Amino acid sequence: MEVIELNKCTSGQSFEVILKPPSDPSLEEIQKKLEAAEERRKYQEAELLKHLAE
Amino acid sequence: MYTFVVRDENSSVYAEVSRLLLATGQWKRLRKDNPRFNLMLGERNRLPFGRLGHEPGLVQLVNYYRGADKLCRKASLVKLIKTSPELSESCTWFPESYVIYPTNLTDEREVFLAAYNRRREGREGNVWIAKSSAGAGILISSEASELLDFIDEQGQVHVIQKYLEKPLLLEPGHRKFDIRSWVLVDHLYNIYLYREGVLRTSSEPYNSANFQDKTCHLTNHCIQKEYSKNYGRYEEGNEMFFEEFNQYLMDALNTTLENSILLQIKHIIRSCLMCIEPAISTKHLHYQSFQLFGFDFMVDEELKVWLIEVNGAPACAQKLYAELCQGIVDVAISSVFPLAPTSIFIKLHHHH
Amino acid sequence: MRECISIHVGQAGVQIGNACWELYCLEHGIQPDGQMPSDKTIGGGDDSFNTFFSETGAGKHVPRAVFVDLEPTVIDEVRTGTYRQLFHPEQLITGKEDAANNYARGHYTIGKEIIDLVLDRIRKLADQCTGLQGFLVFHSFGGGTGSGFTSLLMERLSVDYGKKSKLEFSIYPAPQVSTAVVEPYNSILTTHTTLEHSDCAFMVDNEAIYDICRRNLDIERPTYTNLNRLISQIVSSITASLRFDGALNVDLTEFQTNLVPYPRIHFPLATYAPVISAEKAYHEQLSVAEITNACFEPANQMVKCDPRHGKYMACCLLYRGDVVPKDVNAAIATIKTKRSIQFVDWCPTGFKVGINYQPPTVVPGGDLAKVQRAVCMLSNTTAIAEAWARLDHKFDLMYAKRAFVHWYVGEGMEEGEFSEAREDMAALEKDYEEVGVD
Amino acid sequence: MREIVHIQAGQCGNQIGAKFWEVISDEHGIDPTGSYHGDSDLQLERINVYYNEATGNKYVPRAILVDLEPGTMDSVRSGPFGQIFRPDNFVFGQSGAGNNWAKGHYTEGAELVDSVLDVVRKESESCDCLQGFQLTHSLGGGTGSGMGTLLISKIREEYPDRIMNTFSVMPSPKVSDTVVEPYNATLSVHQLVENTDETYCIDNEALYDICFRTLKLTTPTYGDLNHLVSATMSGVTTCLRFPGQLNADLRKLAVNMVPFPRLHFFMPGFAPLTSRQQYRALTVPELTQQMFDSKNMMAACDPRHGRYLTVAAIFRGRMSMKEVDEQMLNVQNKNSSYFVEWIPNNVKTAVCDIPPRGLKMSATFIGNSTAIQELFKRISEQFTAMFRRKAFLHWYTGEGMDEMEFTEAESNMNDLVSEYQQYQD
Ligand SMILES: Nc1nc2c(ncn2[C@@H]2O[C@H](COP(=O)(O)OP(=O)(O)OP(=O)(O)O)[C@@H](O)[C@H]2O)c(=O)[nH]1
Ligand SMILES: Nc1ncnc2c1ncn2[C@@H]1O[C@H](COP(=O)(O)OP(=O)(O)CP(=O)(O)O)[C@@H](O)[C@H]1O
Ligand SMILES: Nc1nc2c(ncn2[C@@H]2O[C@H](COP(=O)(O)OP(=O)(O)O)[C@@H](O)[C@H]2O)c(=O)[nH]1
Ligand SMILES: [Ca+2]
Ligand SMILES: [Ca+2]
Ligand SMILES: [Ca+2]
Ligand SMILES: [Mg+2]
Ligand SMILES: [Mg+2]
Ligand SMILES: [Mg+2]
Repeated sequence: MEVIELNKCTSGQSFEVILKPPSDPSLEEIQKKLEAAEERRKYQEAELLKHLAE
Repeated sequence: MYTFVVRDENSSVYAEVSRLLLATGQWKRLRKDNPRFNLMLGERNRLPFGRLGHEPGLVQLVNYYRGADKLCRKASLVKLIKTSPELSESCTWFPESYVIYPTNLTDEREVFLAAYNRRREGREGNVWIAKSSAGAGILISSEASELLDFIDEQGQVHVIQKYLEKPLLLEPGHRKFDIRSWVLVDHLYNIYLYREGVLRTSSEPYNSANFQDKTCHLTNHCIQKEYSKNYGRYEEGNEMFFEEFNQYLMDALNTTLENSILLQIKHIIRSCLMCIEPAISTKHLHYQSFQLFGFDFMVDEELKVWLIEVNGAPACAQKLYAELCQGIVDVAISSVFPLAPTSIFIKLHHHH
Repeated sequence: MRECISIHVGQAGVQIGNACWELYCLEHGIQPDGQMPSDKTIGGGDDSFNTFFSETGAGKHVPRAVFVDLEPTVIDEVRTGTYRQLFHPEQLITGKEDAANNYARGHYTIGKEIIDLVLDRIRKLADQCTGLQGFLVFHSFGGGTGSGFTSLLMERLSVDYGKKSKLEFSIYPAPQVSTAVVEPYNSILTTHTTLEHSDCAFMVDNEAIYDICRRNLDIERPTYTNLNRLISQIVSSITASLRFDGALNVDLTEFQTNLVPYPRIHFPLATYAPVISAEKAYHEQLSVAEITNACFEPANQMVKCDPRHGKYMACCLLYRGDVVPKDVNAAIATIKTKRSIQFVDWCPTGFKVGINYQPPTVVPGGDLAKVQRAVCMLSNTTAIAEAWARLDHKFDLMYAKRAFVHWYVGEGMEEGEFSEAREDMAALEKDYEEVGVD
Repeated sequence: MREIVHIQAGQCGNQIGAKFWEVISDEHGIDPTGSYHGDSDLQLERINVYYNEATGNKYVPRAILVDLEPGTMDSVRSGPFGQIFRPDNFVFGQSGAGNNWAKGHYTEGAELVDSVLDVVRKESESCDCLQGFQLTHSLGGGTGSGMGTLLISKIREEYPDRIMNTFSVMPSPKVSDTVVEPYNATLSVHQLVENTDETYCIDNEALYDICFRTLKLTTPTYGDLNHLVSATMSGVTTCLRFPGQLNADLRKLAVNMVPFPRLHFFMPGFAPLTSRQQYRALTVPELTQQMFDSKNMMAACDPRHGRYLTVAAIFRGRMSMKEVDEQMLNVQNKNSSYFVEWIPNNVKTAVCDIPPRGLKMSATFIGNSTAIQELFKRISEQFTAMFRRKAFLHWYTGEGMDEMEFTEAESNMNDLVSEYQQYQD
């Protein structure tokens, strides 16, 4: 049971008590993922319109 | 209409409980993977406690206490008794034991040898028994070299404890035995001891000058029914019940089962289950637990009771299935899910 | 003084944000019109509260916050609400149609078209900062916006603010107050894509908040208002160190340093006490030992789980009110001799303690009673892995049949993202088991 | 401002559509002249969903009335609320469709469809943010069935990313106009499988049985049947017309109700269904028990013959929300065998304070159940009984159709039945 790093101020205080010692994707890549999904949507919508044109 | 699921098809105890629950006309069984249950008769291993108590409007109850394996594991039980102050290292009703890890893997090898060498020097009886939870794999010897070498040939944790060289022998026969007590702990952590126990007796005379033949040294029901030639001789199925055993104690020892043995048994049961109550209690938990335990005891010729182990998924004597299983439904299941005596249990009062 | 910017995404994030900033104003003495009498430095200053509020020449204290939602009805409440005058219109962003509880719709279809606008508004707040600490991001797991757009935003924030810390306040889904069957999908999809971008995430399970409101506040059927006023109390306790003088958790970097030794395991369990009903005739004031002991009861945790069967990696105690270190240490000594607290072997067994003398503030007319001392414990327990298992299990049930998957593929998401996200969660559950189980 | 465009086609479609607007206009406080006279702000909160606002604070239904003969739409224009509809939104021909799907879909209907789309386009162009469309029609006739599904196909072409919803009346021998109704319904069902996101299956067989057996109506009329349809349509649209969190919009409802794209055919239900003991207070347990009762279902399928994929329940009136949750959880936990266990928490409940006219409280049921296959099997058997002899086909081949199109429709619906069967097991 040891207390360390006691800090005090007008509005409070803080300390630490020890009981026992121990023993990314780039902007370019984000754009490609967003455009790839958009392309997949456009392809699916084109197939639907194709089906409706038939 | 209550609902329950069955996730352990090999449980004889809860196959009867399931049988009784349905016969009441007020319990419905669901597929084992349906989450909308009131009661889970869970599996033995890796029971998913983390998915219990998360169903809106469903009070859920499981037949196992999470964390009770600390008591129902060989090595775990030893570590629990030695480290828990409630039981202390000087615990007077648990044989001197040590956790020994095979050299192919803390460990109590040196501590065991120190105590072993002390007995060898003091002319005292120095017979130990090596066993583990991965057995059907037991060795009884008076030489520490054989015990340690037998564990290295294996690959799982073992335990070396003192072998009771002065057991109480039943007469006629001059034979060893052990006592099985069934204990039920409900969701409120009431400790109920089934009034009926069983003595799994050995049908062979006890021989202290030969630990090689283990038929007279192991009172297991399976061992006696496979390697013993006098199985069923003195009592049917090598099972003597309390009524006959109490009569024997009066005739031979001028004492009773309650005075000479049961008081210690009840004390030991309370001590073990009270010690772990803070770790496993479900009092303020989002789900509830109960569990049936099987305590195994040894009695020496001094009428002193020793704890051998605690079983987390025990079976029951054939003659006692109907009564015990009905008792589980009355106190453990119907107490939470009531339906639309002279209790068969002995309540071991204690402080929560 | 280093600034913090709060970002509120989707209905859950916005409505929780409104409860928080309402509480922040009450705690700092800021009126609905933004005026602050106690602030003697008009139109400027580098006080602790300035981490969360900027100041205009006219003395208005403006939250450093952006509210984002793909539909206007929720943020419209803010624009015409009590604290409408706090924000300027640039800070409140609304689209016209939402993500329909569809991660893919929030992340890909709609996210791609509004992300640049949201980043521009965030940049305007950053340009006011002399030393930006990072971001606090509030969102639900289950919503299509809260899940899908948040993950996209977090990815871009790591690009545009590489060196800035990002903390999360995330609402874990609960069927009692949820009506979207696909929320497990959205939860796992957003956790997979946000995991590498978030330094520390405080999950709040609606099931826990709901039951605390029913059990402790005697609310038969809690509303979002009831749930959010309680959540804001917990959020306030967590962010108080950033808004008041002190030396514990004074900057966002310190949360990771104090609570997350392993980057992927960055989900601390929050526990709060005491929660007392205001309608009560009059309650007995609990002691330091009592509220400290309450931190180890599952009934006051923000996520229902059993810390008795996990391991601790870190533990912070955040006290508010009449509390002195002497009583905290004495309480800790008693709890160790009764509780089952097991730390991992590579972490010290101890606690970091912060005390703010100002007691908790309660919104007038709210459900919570005024108390003289309260505590919020932040503990990094492997036991919170129980929440991941529950969620992954529901995911597996629906995904085995591909139920509802066509809704996601139809927005341009590949089916492989499901299994990729699920495999990441499997590795996460394995990380917890390696750290926690012997 | 999530606007819905409403379309009603054919005799059945316009007669049920008329009653729908009569009911919801009363609920929202709109009188037959379009003027608001309510006493609650909840009525106008979401009024723009179904109503356009015109000069003088007038509310005009966003409805387009379509038919291939003038008769029914003359009746509407002279009915109770006939003057509330936009006169420009009546689009009709003179030839009629002769109960002939081919006439509605390929010939007579083809000549009028562009003028309907002109009105549809006009209504959509003035929407702040169009949600989607709802069509009321029968499947057993010619205009609502043939031209109705033609309209759906052309609307999807022009608005591919909007939600298409229909209230579709299925024909029954017990309430039938002609023997070719199984032909027209089988042809239509295939269109709906492809081009609608949500279809409320309204089975005239069930409406008749409810009127005859439960309401004790000796001789049910189409008017009696439509009273049940009006009450149901109001119940299922409550989430769209008043403030709420669950569903609340067409896309969110679809996302929670349709786990597989083709299985979007719903069994609606309503409670109470009381005969004239009509003043007795109805409890939450009774509302919940009846709402799940097969006899309260309007699809004529037994839910106990299949499994619920998803269920949406809506309670209306001042009641105990705590008690609502309890009884709902009670029904699920007491019959969890009829709910697929691989869609967790698949039963959602919503509550609205404003009850329907003349009721203290009510409950509306929306089920996506595999039992709906019984309905498609019934139609398929009636289709095959005639088609195996090519009976009555000349009415359709005379309009340019080939027998092969019937065989393909027959196979498509049997495929649909098989798909329901696999998820039932
Ligand atoms: N605690 C709390 N939870 C909320 C609140 N609002 C919504 N939720 C939860 O959030 C989840 C639904 O996500 P939302 O935030 O409403 O959806 P969204 O982020 O707006 O995304 P959309 O799909 O576009 O509407 C459910 O689990 C709700 O229970 C709130 O105000 N407080
Ligand atoms: N220290 C000891 N002294 C004397 N006998 C012992 C002993 N330890 C074990 N035994 C004997 O071994 C038998 C059972 O051993 P143990 O219980 O450890 O194995 P086990 O767990 O596979 C049987 P069960 O689980 O059914 O009780 C008992 O009948 C007992 O007689
Ligand atoms: N419930 C109901 N069903 C109707 C009504 N009118 C017609 N039907 C049914 O609709 C089918 C006939 O189609 P109908 O709408 O009259 O033909 P259409 O004008 O060419 O679209 C048959 O199944 C009728 O039973 C009605 O007012 N109510
Ligand atoms: Ca200032
Ligand atoms: Ca980063
Ligand atoms: Ca013509
Ligand atoms: Mg054993
Ligand atoms: Mg939303
Ligand atoms: Mg007709």
